[PDB]
Amino acid sequence: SMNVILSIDQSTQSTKVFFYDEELNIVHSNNLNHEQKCLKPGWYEHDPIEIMTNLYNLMNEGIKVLKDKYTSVIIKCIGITNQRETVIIWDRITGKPLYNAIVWLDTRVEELVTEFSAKYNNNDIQKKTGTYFNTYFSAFKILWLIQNNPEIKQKIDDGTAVIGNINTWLIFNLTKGNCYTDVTNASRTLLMDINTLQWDEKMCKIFNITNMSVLPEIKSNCSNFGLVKSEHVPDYLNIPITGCIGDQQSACIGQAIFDEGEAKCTYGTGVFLLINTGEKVVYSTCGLITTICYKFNDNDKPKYALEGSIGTAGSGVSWLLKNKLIDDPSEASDIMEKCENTTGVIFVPAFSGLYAPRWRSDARASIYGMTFNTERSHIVRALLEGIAFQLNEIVDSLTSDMGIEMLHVLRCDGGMTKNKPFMQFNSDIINTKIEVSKYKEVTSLGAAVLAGLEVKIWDSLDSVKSLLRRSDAVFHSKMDDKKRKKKTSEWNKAVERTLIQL
Amino acid sequence: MNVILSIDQSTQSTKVFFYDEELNIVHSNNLNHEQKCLKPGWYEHDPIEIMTNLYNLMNEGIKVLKDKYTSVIIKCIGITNQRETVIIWDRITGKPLYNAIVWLDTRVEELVTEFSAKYNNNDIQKKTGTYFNTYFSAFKILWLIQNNPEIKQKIDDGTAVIGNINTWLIFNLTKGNCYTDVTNASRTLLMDINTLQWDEKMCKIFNITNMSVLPEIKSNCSNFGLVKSEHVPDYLNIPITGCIGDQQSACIGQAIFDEGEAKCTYGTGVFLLINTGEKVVYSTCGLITTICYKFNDNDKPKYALEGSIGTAGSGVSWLLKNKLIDDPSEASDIMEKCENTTGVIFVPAFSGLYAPRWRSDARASIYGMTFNTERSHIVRALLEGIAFQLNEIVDSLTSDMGIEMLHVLRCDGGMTKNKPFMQFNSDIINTKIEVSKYKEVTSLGAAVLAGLEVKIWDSLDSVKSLLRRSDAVFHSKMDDKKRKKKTSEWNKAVERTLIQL
Repeated sequence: SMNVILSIDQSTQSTKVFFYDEELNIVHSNNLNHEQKCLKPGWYEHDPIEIMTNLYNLMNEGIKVLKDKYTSVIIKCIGITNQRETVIIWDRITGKPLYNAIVWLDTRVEELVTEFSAKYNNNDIQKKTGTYFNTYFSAFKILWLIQNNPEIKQKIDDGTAVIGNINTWLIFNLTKGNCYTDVTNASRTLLMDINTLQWDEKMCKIFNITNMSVLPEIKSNCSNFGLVKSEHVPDYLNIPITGCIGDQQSACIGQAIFDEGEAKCTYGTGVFLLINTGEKVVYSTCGLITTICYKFNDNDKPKYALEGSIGTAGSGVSWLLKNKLIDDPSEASDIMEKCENTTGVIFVPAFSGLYAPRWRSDARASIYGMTFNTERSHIVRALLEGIAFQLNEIVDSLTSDMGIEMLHVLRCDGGMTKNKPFMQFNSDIINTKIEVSKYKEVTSLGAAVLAGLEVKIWDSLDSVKSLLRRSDAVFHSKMDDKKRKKKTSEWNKAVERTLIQL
Repeated sequence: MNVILSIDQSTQSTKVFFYDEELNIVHSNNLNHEQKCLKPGWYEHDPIEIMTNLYNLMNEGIKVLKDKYTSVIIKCIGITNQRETVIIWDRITGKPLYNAIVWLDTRVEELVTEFSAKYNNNDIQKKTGTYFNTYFSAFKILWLIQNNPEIKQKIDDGTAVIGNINTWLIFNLTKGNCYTDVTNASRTLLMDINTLQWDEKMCKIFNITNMSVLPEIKSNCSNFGLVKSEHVPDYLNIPITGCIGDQQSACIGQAIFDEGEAKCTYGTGVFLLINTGEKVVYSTCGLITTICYKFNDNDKPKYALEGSIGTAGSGVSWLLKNKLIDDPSEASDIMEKCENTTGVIFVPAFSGLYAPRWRSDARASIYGMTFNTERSHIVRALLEGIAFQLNEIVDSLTSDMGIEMLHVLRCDGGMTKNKPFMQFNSDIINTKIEVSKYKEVTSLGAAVLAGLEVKIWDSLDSVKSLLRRSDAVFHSKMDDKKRKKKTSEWNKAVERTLIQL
């Protein structure tokens, strides 16, 4: 008889389910991809019903498998984590989406952001929310929906719509109607006051959200999110949803970066570096976003973070695969062993613009330096190198904002962290010691932690921390400052070529 | 069955055509050879592979004809070839001292920069018809001299032969004749464009200390020798009677004989030539002054201005190698199905930019991609890039010729069958395009030269009617505002590619 924690990670490219035992070993896991719809230049959508169907199927297969291995199974609780910013507006009473999800990676609102940015003081927006206007957060997507679909406008006005991130969507469906979010996801909307942790009336007005009742209640990360009641997942009847957090913040909890100054970097569909700033709100002057790291309980002061976001990483590799430049993602290590340099090819991976720290939504993905000798392999390597170069820019902003000369370690996680030549190149270019987590799925691990803590599986966070801090690999820089400066100059000139106004 | 053998030793393959005396193709076949691109900038061919392929093609074709006809007589052989590509070999043994270094090779970029600084570039243009560049033979010869002491020593002692592909073919087929023709000699950077002789000052600049290693320059219709190679026994004592570089051959095959007439061939590269009559025209807009043809020794040559584009078919081949297209065949459907490029621009500068900008520092670059971009958009961008480059050349040509517009551009090549591609071309270059009826006008040109030399026909005037036949005309369907926009978008991309940072 087996107690387990279900951790759902509804990620950008796929939905993942993880069943953890109470020693935080994975006893079953699986995933299903869902369509990445890119209809037009800059558009990026998901089908919200496809996501739910995939979720239900994965939950049902998982309990079946477990009930096959074990004598009885007890699901103690459910934690939810998710791709952030992605937004769905749906009908409250029926649950019917009024439009597809518009994903974080969508950039159709470039024109709107240019328009609004000229009308508002960017420092005032940043003080309120933690960010300048951008194409990335939910708010301009919501605005676009309201401007382009009068049904949406009408139903926000009359309070018959719900505006939600993916976490809100999942909980609403599982619970048959609860409307909740958590402070980490709310901080990704451009609608929350970053200091007070409440929906901000002024921001709502800017974005034409005329009836704030359509917004879900903002909860702490460990909370009573409700009981599963969906008839699609009958074995899960009355199992409580007890933790909820945005994916990249989830990875902070899974990496145990709980002390001020500790930093992690997750390599996934995008790459996301967060540093814990303790209870102090730190506002960047270098292109980083101020966000909520976590707030476990209602009476806790939140821990804050500075975040550097990169949009093209795994999403780039996926693009390469679709367009036949790579036969399979698994090859990327072998490609980097065999292909020792790119023969000066540079790939500025800007398919959805540049995010942190330059924030140029007018950037597009660009390849430079090719000759007849250039092969697929070199193009693939150059895209991977471009991840590292972008991360280096982020690290430079972070050290400036933090008033430090270096990070002592960067804790890293993700599939790509198993690719030794890639991680070595990252360590070389960012000039930072990198410690790779033992767990790669640290996102799902953080959600299982929060859910378990909420139902007292363990007494305290302190009983799980030594477990969490485990590492299996370390990288140090092996690259000369001469060589590094030369490579970073090459990158910098290719970014200039990509950005110059002509 | 009396036939003319026309050999087209092209960049990517070797083709043989047997023509009857009415210029009908009775048999043809081809074989590819390796495009060796070992390092960035490097582009080589195996000279022995080319010869082996040609002998197999010749032997198979005469087997086919003698299976089909009761008696076969090969009246004569014409040779045409990829230009600029150079091979240095031992005179006695015929052994190559190094691979062919192809016209597309750009390893000499640093030397060209050095020499362009040291010498007066207008003087080089006045002498030879071109500025220093990575394209013509001479820098490649100089690189071999500087990097291979055996080549240096065999030039100095007069035991090597320095030859373009025509010279190489004729040397092997004849067991030793060392000949070139006027058109190929003009592609070396070593010939005086006015006197049509090897220039001692040029040879000095390129460290060619002994001019005896260079072949005799002949007219295009000439006695190039009799076939003697034991590898092609059935061809024993058949005369080789025409020889011309490929792009010039396409001039003959398109009947571009009058002053101001122009053609454009689409192949591995794209090459526009305009006949300037007996006048030598020096460009101020990046075009090269070349010889169009000189049939007999007595004739004043006909000159041309030429705009050369490196990445065309060579670009398609790269796309194919890198899995961005599954077969070349698909370009048309790609362009039908793909009505625009998602705003993507591909500056196809794998070996730098050739005419009219002549920037050896340029590299192939792709701009404007989003997650919506697909292979097909990138393919179509490369193809659009051909047309944008052609437009720049047409602009240079109308300036140099002192005209407002070309009346018509006669086009040939496999790409010219692709209606959406040709229509894009005609839109962007804003020039009427007339497509030749004949698909291998390069080989036709050599067949005409070879057969004229052995007097198969009364005159060139008898064959001209057949040569002029066209089957399609394109005119621009694009409005000036949309043309100006697109050309502005290309120009900004090129500027991004070229800005010195």
